[PDB]
Amino acid sequence: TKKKNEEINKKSLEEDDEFEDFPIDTDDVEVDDDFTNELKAELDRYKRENQ
Amino acid sequence: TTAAPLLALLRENQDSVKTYALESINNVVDQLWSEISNELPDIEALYDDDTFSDREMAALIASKVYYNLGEYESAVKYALAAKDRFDIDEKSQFVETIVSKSIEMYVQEASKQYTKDEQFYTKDIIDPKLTSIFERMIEKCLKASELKLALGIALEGYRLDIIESALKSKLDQDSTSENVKIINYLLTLAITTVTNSKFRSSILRKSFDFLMNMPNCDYLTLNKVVVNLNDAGL
Amino acid sequence: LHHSEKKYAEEDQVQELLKVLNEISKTTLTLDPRYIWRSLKDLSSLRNQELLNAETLCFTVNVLYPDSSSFKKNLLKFITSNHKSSVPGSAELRNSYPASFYSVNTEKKTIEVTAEINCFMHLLVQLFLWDSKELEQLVEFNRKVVIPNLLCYYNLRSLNLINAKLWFYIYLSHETLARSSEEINSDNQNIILRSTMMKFLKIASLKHDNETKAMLINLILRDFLNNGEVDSASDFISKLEYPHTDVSSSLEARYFFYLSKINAIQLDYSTANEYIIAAIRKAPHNSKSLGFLQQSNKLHCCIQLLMGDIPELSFFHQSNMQKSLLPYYHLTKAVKLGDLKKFTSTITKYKQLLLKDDTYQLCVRLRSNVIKTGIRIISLTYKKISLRDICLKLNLDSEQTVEYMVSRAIRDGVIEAKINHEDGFIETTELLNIYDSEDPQQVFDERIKFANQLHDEYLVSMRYPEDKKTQQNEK
Amino acid sequence: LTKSLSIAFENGDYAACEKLLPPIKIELIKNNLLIPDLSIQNDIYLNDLMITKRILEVGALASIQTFNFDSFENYFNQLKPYYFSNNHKLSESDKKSKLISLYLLNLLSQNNTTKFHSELQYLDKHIKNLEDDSLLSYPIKLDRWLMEGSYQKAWDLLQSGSQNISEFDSFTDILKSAIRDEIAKNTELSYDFLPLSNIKALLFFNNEKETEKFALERNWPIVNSKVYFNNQSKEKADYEDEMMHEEDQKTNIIEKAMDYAISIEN
Repeated sequence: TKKKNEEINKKSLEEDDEFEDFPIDTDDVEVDDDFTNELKAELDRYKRENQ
Repeated sequence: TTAAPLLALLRENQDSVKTYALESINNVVDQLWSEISNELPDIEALYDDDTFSDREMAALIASKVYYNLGEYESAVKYALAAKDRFDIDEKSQFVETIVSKSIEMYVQEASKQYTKDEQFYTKDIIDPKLTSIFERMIEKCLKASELKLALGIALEGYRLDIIESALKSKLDQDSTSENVKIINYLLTLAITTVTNSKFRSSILRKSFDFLMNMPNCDYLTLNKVVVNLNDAGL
Repeated sequence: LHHSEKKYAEEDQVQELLKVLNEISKTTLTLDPRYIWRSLKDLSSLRNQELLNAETLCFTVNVLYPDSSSFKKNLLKFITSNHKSSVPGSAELRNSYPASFYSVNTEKKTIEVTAEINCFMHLLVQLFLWDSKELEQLVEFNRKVVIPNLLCYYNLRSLNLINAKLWFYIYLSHETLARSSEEINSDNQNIILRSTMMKFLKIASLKHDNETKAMLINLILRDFLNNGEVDSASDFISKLEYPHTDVSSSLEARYFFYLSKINAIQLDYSTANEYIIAAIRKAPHNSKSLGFLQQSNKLHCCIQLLMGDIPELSFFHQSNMQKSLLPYYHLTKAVKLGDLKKFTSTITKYKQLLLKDDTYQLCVRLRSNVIKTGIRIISLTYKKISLRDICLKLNLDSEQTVEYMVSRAIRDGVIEAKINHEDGFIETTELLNIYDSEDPQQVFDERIKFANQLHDEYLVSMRYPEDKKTQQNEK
Repeated sequence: LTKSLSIAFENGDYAACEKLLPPIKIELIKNNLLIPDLSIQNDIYLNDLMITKRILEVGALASIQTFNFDSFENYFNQLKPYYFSNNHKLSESDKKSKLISLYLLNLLSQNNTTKFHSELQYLDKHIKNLEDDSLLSYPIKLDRWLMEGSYQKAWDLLQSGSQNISEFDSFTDILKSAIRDEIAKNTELSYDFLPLSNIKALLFFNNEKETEKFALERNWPIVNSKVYFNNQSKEKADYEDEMMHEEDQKTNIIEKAMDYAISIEN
């Protein structure tokens, strides 16, 4: 009954369904950096070489 | 809704506009007892000066602000400082609170002073206005015609004049049978609560005189007084 | 059909009623009626769904009717009346027993048994009304009866324990009526709503009943918040008597929720932290309680970003409140990377979701922060960075502009740099090392003081259980 | 008489508005009594209330132009609960938008952002949304750029104010002086010594002499047309640090030890 008290008082802030109102309405980030780097290294190389 | 317009009009010199504001304040305090506190010293300065003419009303309002906050001490000095506006307090039965607070303050003081001299009511030190509020609370119980709430209250507060006069008005001798009762209840009470010599002795001595005044009295009661006070003179 | 089910329902109520009637009338066993009343409310709500919910109709029919009768008739009127046994006193089966109430003495007026029974009946009625979704007339009528009904009586420690529930429904029901529909009447009655709560609180200071104080104060904060009346809330909080000691932990968590909200908006963030962290731990993790939790996490996300912290990504990675918290998450990202153009797009697209929760206003203010985090980054990286390079990168207006960002940022000391105008670059000055400083002492003071408080709580709690079982019979 | 006041504004004497106001303040008791004070609203009372608002309103505008703050604020207190009433009475006006704008600018000039944001939160619903921002955009953006840190932007709004002055300059002046102070404080820690040209340019002074006026007031030596911020500010800081407040909040290392020890032993 301590637990029951918690859930009831809380309800008015939760209203109808602050639980399902919202969904009814609606290095790990960084992309493949291998590709960028591949191309960088060859673009450097080329110039280096013909200089 | 907000009390800030009311606050603002008070500063204006014009008396007609300030007085009308007080009256408006008095009916929003209930809730607004918060915003008004920031500006409460202005309301206080208008009472403190004799310059003002609506003084009693201004103190009354400051009291209500202290009461709601719960800073009781100031609330009671400001009630007694308006001097009138008390019929207002009486027609609220949800503020008899401050009256009681006044009872609390009295009882402490009186009891202390009693030992030096039994009398102290009239005394300059014990503000006369406070004296009277004490008797008023007691007077309510006596409109309702129960003598037991009335004595009760007096006892704690070390008030001998009151106890004399109460007892006497019902020592009209309707019968021996009833006279006899009243005395006996007063002995049992006095004995087991008040153990202070001087106050107890005084109560008992009175109870002696009353039966003694009367030519026909039971003797059972009379032996008890004599022994307990261990007073050969009676 | 009707008869059987109705009858069982009445019995069930009668059983409950009898328990609490024996309990309440004997000395100061306060805790017992209080735990019992709570459980009961839950049991009753759960009950209604099967074997009818005309328990209310029954339950009126077999008790003394002081004004119960008038309400019941109104309720029947609302859902189209019927009569079948629906007037109270139509079965006399109390029979002047003491348990079902001594029928004659209630009438004689020598004694009053109806008092506490009527508070309890109002609770039961109120719960059914909200469960049902009986709005308009009932809601108004219920409020109109109950306010003067309570001011008719004189409170006791036991009566105080009961109105701690009743005042929640008086509030809630009114809110529901604003939430149906806009009326010109709703604007007037909002004022009246505040007024009756405020009066009852004053008296309840004098009863020194913490239960009711705490309940009341939470309701009162929620109303000021809807009208955005911070100035009036600020004085209100300075009253200081909102108890914590006796109160249930739910009332501490709604109170702290409100504290976070009101502090954050008036441009206090430091203290606002303590309050939101505390409010999450106190809340339970219950299945019905998940709705509260999302709301608390929306707000937390905001508080932190303003302060200059980065909520862990990790914390939000394994959460399941995902779909609702998508807007917030993108804000965190914008701040963390310092990316200027991203930020703006993020708040325009999501505007409507953000507005509902009223996190939005906090979100505009993180605009200063986007820039600052992005300057934090350039400093950590670079010891001398020409101011000319910073002006291109963050696409800043003029050379004067780039200076002013850094100038103001170092006032809170977030970046700690020095600008050289003439040499035309910034040189990092950052201490980095603070072990050397006096600071390590201060951090540890908080750690130690929290720890010591936990030992005291333990001691006091440990002995109490053991006494109770030792008294009881045992081997 | 309500029309005596009315015409007093059109005439354009706001000194005339001022001297006439005190007799009307006794009269404004009488206007209050005409309305039952919102106990029930009817259309007769819609008319009565229109006059009351108009009176208070012409008085308010007058006080800003005569630079008397006290009167303006008080009237303003009243005015708010007057405007907020119900859902919409005849609160919506051209003046409604205008009066809000001014109030917010005032709160910024008092350099009291606490209340500014508080007042902003009150507005942020119904009214801000329905009226959009078109006179509101002037205080929202002003407050916003000062927060952001981009001072250049905060300054240009002040200067462009010229096409709209009617009573706004009474704040414009106060607000500027505070802006130069703000800049000076940020730039104190940034750098000690600045060329003469740059001190002027930053603070957006028109003249060099005005620059040296602000130094003297600020207690900073000018040595070879270069300001020096380090000395006095540090001394002052030191002196300020010692007071009967921050002595119990220091906490001595010996004092920390005592408290840890005795808590175990209680």
